[PDB]
Amino acid sequence: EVQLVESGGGLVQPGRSLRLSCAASGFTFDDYAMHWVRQAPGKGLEWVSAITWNSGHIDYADSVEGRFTISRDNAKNSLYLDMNSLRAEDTAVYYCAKVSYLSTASSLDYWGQGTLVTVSSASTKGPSVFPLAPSSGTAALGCLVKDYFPEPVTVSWNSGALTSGVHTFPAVLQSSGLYSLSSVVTVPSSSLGTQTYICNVNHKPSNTKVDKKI
Amino acid sequence: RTPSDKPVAHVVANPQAEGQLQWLNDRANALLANGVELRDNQLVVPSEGLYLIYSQVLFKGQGCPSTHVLLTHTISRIAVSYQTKVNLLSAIKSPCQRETPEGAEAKPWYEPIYLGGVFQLEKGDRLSAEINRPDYLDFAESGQVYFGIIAL
Amino acid sequence: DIQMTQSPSSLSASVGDRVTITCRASQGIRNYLAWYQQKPGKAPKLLIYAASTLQSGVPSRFSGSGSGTDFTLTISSLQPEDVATYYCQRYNRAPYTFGQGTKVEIKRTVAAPSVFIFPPSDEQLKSGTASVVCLLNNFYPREAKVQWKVDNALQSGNSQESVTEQDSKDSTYSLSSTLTLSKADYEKHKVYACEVTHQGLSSPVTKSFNRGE
Repeated sequence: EVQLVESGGGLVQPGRSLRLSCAASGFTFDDYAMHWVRQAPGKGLEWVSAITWNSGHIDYADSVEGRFTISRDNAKNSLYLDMNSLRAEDTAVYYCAKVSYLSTASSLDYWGQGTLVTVSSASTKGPSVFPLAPSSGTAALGCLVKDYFPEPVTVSWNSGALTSGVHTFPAVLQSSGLYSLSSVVTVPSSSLGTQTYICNVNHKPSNTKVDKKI
Repeated sequence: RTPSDKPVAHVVANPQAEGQLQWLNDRANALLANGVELRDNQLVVPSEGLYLIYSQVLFKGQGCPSTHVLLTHTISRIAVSYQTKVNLLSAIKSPCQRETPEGAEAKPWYEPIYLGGVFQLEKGDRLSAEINRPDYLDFAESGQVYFGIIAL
Repeated sequence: DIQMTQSPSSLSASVGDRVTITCRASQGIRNYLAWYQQKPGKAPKLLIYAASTLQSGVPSRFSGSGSGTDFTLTISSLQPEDVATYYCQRYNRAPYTFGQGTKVEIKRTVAAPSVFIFPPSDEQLKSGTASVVCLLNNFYPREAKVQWKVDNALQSGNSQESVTEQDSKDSTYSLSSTLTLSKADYEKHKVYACEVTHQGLSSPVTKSFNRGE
């Protein structure tokens, strides 16, 4: 069905630049205007730009015009956003949205999952993954994900085979300027000699996967 | 901008001008040259001559309400001798026929209107492109509403 | 120009209670207004467009209304999964600006947290940093007060909370205080406890552990 797969995000030195991508599928891409909408962390939603089906008209925000450039390959069913001269205010999760009916002036009927763009002169750090192992009715265990930059990491459990009782917590920025997470699961005080748990962590910025036992 | 000494104007609507049809000259592929001027929102003729005059307007809405609203678009001549005004070109349009989808669901409707024709005009005649319901205009995209003339 | 202004900014309500969110435009927009639901971290979903038309596949407890400047999103019977932030949007006419947003949260009865403490792992100790982790789990209401003690001496300075969003089935939260000292400071101490006061608790609950069990 309708899918809007974003890519292109990541860390970037201020002043440099980035080309976000959005690959569409499940609908005749050629018949719809598209939108970019960003969302700065903790802040609300903010329209960024739009482009008609045949690329003949383009709108940007009382906030960019000169820096960003929305574009569109219909053969490849893709939407692009080239961002230039980036500052921290551009740091945000960027969504592509398919319009509801043809024109740019139509409701955003389907959104991609986002792609985060972090503007910083820092540098990526893969995370150190540690186990939160249970103590000596119901009991608890989890993965402590430590010392990473930038966001996000994603934690899965047994590669999906465990979704209930799972609590991946918001990331915390430490005095080190690095992040740390933990997800936790509550499991039967019994099914432990019989089962051993794995927390599948992805940090795409640092390009590191770490599966882990607890 | 631009060679050719034939008086011309292709003007375009102000989107950021709610509640009326305002013609902008200072944009895009908009024209206004060789003596033609845009003044009390009217195109002004610099010379006796034959002129092709055109305008297009694009109305829109979502769903249908009170049994009927009719859209119209006209080009008027107001004259330097005939200090009065007359339609050169007109057209009325009826979108959504009462329908009122009171079951549910409100769909996008769009209704464009094109006016074009050749007229003899006198120096200083003022051309006017008007609609009845400016609030039903689509201000969202480029080549959608406009008003032009050219001397032949 | 154009200001999309939704009131209120936040609201708590009871499951089953009917909820009302409003949107005022600084200039008329006919019915070119849509409502978007956004759950924590997820992509936003379209609920209503043209002020009143439910998107297909969207539960019918959701309703909208209004033309011109004042609009209203209504959830006739609030539900645990309806916990989200809702945004109105203008779509006439660019710029396609969104209201500031409205957070929606829930009733439920009080729920005491289940407290679990975790000692640092060895790979951690190997490294030179030690991290003790107190977990409060599935409590309600949101407000709790973790306390870290070492050898029954309060330890203020090296801890950090983080809280989940209101869960979409049980409507509870879960929280995690975290102690971090230099491995060296980890060893000037033997007994590590985290005390926890919540409203669903008659009295503060500690969960200690001796370093080296």
